[PDB]
Amino acid sequence: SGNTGSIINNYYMQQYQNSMDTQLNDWFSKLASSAFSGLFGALLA
Amino acid sequence: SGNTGSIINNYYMQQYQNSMDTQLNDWFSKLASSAFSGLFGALLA
Amino acid sequence: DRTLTTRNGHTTSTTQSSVGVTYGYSTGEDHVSGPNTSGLETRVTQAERFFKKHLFNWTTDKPFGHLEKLKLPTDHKGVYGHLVDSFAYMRNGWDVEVSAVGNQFNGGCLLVAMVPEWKKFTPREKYQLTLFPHQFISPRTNMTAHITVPYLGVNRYDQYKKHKPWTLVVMVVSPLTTSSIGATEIKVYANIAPTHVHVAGELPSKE
Amino acid sequence: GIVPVACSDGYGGLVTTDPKTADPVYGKVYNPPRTNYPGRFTNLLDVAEACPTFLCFDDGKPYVVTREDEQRLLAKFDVSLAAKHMSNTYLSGIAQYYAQYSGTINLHFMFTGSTDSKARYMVAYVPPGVETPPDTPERAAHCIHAEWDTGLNSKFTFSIPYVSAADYAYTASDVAETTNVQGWVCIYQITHGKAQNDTLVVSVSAGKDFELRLPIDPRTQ
Amino acid sequence: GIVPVACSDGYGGLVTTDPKTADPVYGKVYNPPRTNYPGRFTNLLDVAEACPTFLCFDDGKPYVVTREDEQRLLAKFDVSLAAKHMSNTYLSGIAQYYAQYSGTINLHFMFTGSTDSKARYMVAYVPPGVETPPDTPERAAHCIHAEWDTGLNSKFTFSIPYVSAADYAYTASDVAETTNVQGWVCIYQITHGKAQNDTLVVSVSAGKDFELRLPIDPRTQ
Amino acid sequence: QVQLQESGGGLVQAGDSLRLSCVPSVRTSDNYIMGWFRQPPGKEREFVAAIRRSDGTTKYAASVKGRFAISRDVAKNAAYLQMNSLKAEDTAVYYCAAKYQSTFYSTMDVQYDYWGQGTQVTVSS
Amino acid sequence: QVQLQESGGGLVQAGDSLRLSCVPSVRTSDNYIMGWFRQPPGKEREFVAAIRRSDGTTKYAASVKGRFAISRDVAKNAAYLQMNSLKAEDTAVYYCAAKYQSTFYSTMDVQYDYWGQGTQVTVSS
Amino acid sequence: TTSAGESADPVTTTVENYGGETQVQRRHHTDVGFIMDRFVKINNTNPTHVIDLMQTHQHGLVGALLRAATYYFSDLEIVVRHEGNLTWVPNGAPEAALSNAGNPTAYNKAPFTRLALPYTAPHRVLATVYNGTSKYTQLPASFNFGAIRATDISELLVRMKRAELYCPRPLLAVEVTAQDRHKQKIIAPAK
Amino acid sequence: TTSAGESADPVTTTVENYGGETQVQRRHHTDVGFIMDRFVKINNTNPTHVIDLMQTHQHGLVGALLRAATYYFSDLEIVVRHEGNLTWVPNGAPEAALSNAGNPTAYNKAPFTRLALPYTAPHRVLATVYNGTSKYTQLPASFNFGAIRATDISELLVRMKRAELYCPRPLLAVEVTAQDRHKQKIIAPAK
Repeated sequence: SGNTGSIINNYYMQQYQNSMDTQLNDWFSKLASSAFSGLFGALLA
Repeated sequence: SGNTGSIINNYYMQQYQNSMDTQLNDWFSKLASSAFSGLFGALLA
Repeated sequence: DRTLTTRNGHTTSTTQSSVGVTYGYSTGEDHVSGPNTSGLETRVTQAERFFKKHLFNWTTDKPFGHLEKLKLPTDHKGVYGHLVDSFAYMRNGWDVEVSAVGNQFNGGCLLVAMVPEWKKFTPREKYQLTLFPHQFISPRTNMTAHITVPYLGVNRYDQYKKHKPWTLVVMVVSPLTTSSIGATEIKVYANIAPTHVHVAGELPSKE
Repeated sequence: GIVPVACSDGYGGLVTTDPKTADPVYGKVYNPPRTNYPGRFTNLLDVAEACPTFLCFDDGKPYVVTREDEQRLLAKFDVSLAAKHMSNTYLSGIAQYYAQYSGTINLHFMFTGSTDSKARYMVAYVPPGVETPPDTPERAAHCIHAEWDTGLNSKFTFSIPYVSAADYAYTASDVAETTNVQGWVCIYQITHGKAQNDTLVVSVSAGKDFELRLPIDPRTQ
Repeated sequence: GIVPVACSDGYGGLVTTDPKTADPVYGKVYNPPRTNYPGRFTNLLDVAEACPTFLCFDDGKPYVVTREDEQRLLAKFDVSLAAKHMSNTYLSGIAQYYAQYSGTINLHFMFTGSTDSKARYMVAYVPPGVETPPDTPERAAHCIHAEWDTGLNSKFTFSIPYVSAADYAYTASDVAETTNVQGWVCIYQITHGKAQNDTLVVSVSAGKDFELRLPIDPRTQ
Repeated sequence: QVQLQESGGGLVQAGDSLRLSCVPSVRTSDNYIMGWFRQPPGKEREFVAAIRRSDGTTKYAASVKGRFAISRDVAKNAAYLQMNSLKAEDTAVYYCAAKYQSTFYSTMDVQYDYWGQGTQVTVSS
Repeated sequence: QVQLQESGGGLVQAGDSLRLSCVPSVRTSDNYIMGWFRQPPGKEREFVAAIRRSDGTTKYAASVKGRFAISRDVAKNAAYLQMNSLKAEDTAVYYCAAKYQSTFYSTMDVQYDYWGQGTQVTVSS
Repeated sequence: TTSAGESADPVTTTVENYGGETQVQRRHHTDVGFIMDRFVKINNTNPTHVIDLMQTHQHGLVGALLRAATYYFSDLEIVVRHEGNLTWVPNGAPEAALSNAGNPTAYNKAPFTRLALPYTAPHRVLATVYNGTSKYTQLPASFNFGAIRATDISELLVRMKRAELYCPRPLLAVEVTAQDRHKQKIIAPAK
Repeated sequence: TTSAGESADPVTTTVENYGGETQVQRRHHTDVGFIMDRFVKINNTNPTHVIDLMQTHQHGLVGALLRAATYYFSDLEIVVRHEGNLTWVPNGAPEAALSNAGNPTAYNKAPFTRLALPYTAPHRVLATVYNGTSKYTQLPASFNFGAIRATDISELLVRMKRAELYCPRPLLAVEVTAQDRHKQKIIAPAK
């Protein structure tokens, strides 16, 4: 769902508009969310 | 809603037809409604 | 009934020919903390106080449409001045009070307005100067105008060495008429005080 | 098969005031917030009500001066947004962009003389039906009018009525044809004591039921 | 009959960024499965956050060297994704394809000297309003800054604030006009003991609220 | 529909200047292209100089490029062809024209709609 | 809209070579076809060689097929007509042209949009 | 009605003050969002044009009603009549970005092109007047809606969508020279 | 914040470290599926063209952002401007299959042709770099989306649908020669 802006459903079936993925995980999202913040050691504000 | 006269919804989503306002008050409407009327002093009709 | 006292900081100003206070475009400031300053803005309460300024001498030979302006902020010599040259971004509103003291045996009318984003007016555009927050000084009634305006602009914080949003304007509406028992001349002064002074972006020193 | 349609003729071309939209090309754009931005107006007639602006009398002054003469007619002007006295007004500057109007038009009279100077004024609405307006308050006392003297309160507002045959009036006088379709407004000086050069400032704003009707674009560009 | 329509004018032509689809010609195609394929990124700013890349100082080195001199100004560069020091960065390589930005920009300082070599550094953010940046830490101590010495932990991250008038800033400096619209960043060498040729490596990554706004395609092709 | 009023023709001798003008009868809100065609004695009509109404985009002929100058008056809705340093070959019958239908530069000298009766310019030596 | 700047004309004698260049004023993202027309003395304009902007598809005239060579510079947005082994018949006025509207090979020498003032090439013997 | 004039408070007298009757009014046509929503011409187009709304005619409907406000916000619609393709770059873009087809590019259909553009200025509102400068009579260079480019553009129309106006300014009418009122010809049938 | 640098863990300091405030962000425009979904040019077309995405310009928006990933998956859309009919054969087809109308053949309409093609490569993902060969600087010959053919093709545009990128690689900007920053002209209104 990127760069499509019509509210109405498609006229053609999903089987014909694009291919179908089969089966048998965002790394950098988790790698950025698991970043360190805050401080290290003690703080004297 | 000024100068648009179609009853049917738009074909494109609101995200694509125009920009989106974010948040974080009509002055002259209130300044005219709060105008003085009537009279001043006494009346002898 | 027409006695008003304004206190801005440790400074006061009393007038017994009060005609009210005019609020322009707003009765209070909008959100001073926005996303452009990223949480690093602070308020200075020592800078919100009165300071004097001389506008013009109202003589009888000045016809209708005589304009005098004063762009705000002006050359300040106190805490406000060191604020302006010490921080990069500032914002504040204004609380202006103009006085033209003659005596009650004079005649004429002055228009005191606060124009946003000043630009020189054509002679035909001066007939509509009452589209801005304004008051009149008529020696017949009062000696003091008082307007209070918020901060506005295309940006939430301003660099006052580059842009001046507000401008104080005094226009001669009716020429001053004097008699043998009236004041032959009138001197006009302003008593301005910033309101809600917030600063951001401290600058290095020069020493 | 597929849905058949009739591509109608006469339909489709661009009208510069049509009520339909265009199709977008740039999605997902967010604006900087302008919550509670000061000084917003959503109607021109709100500003036209709350903010009156000055009239333009002879020599281009917003005021009429008392006269040391036998003449008691200060000023007189047609009830027309295209009058010579209203040429510098905001009501007129707005009304130039519309075809028709209807409703009230308020006049404000501010006295700017000294305290030791008194006066008594009069304003009359002279509807159409006479060839020339009256020049004596004794003769204009038979129209709709109002009188007022000077005192503590230095302002006076008089409301011009909308009286005519049609429900709307043109905001523009047609041609060199004379005798304005609406009446005149005549300001008189009933009397005055020791008011030799004192003035009376006049301004105009829109009434409570004023209205402009059909947008146009009439200026040479 | 059949439904009549109006073939509107101005509508229909191809826009290269339009939000609508094409009509298919080849049905019932299945892809080979790529379940749990390693190393996927769905946002450029995720990679720009998690992976910082080096700055380019004089002679094209990712580091500044301590100086045996009276000068305590190691390096100084404009707060601009188009700066000379950021020309080789991933943040800059991404930001070249957008019109505007806003948010935080993080700098990382890794000390790579021996154990028997100590130092104390300082970084200051100098917002715009002065003509020339300061060249003494005593004079740049009045800006927003931070100090840090060397020890067990050899890295230090300082976060440049987004402080300006507008809610967004251009990611490209307009013309030979001087005095960058945003401030400068000045790195100082407070003191050092027996650190003659030891270096300090600098790199930059995107902050927590960094953002790029309007996609463009500006390079000569 | 539209009629064109031409002015300023006459007789001069070599080295002088002339000024031709043309005003259309109606002031419709179109993007018309006022141009000038000339017909020399015993030869066929040919293009001289055109100008667009919106901007001041001017076309010219190879013959008259540095000499002639064309302009437009937005207020009075007019167009002027300032002829300078006339040659004895500039003797012809000068016609104006309108070209309302399309206003692109590439076709600015090929197909005009309303002509208006020509003026006579006869330069001597 | 678009103006064309020509360079490299002059005078040579038979057997030498010349290089003509032409750069358009704006760098819009179109598929324009830069071509070269020549007008011999006392004869009418005629096509010489064209090239497409996307690929290097080159058209030629039967007159100049093995001698002349046309190329394009994607970076500098230019086009060059390398004239080789000139004949005394190659004396003419050489014009460039644009042809923005359609870019098909079959019509690559029939209808151009912007010309730009011609250069003078006068080869001697 | 009589009041204190120098206090500058709004006063609205009625015709009820002498027996009249205030009638019902409908002000749909002087709505700000309604009146600014019509296509108006831009009569200075170039091969490259930067969309600045202060280039509308100062005496047109939308042009003058826009000069009568200090600040404004709006989306936009444009109707361009061009040769070749039409590229649009947003506010802040390099001028060299206008030669590439990664940006919004419209391949020309027959009559003209009609698009809808968002608001891309970095400020919360745009302004018609500016008291001062923006570098280190002329508005800041960031007061625009982008730029367009074609091989030649014949006409440009613009339309303000979701318009908002702030802080009104003087709006003038044509001046009357010596008459009693400004008289002009008004449409009337023939014969 | 201070940390162990050589461990290579990500560290994100805030402006809260000295009293500031992290603001809300919207990253809709740097979404991978969003930014890759625009038509971009292919400037080397032939009578017969094999659709290879590594033929986009290396410094365009989509071209460069595609070179900045090791692997990728995508469907496709193409806009072809041709003479005669346009035949498309999938990945793996003989080159002689392009002369028959049993394959997808488009009889040309007036302006151009706009189709949608699936992903037909035999691999789970395609790659922009390959360390080695595939037979018994150059990618394997199976790294394509098919081939098209017409009597002559004037322009080709491509668009990536449902795009997925993996394993990012360096992405460079124009280099600054001697300045303090790279200065260029930015759009600004006339006058």
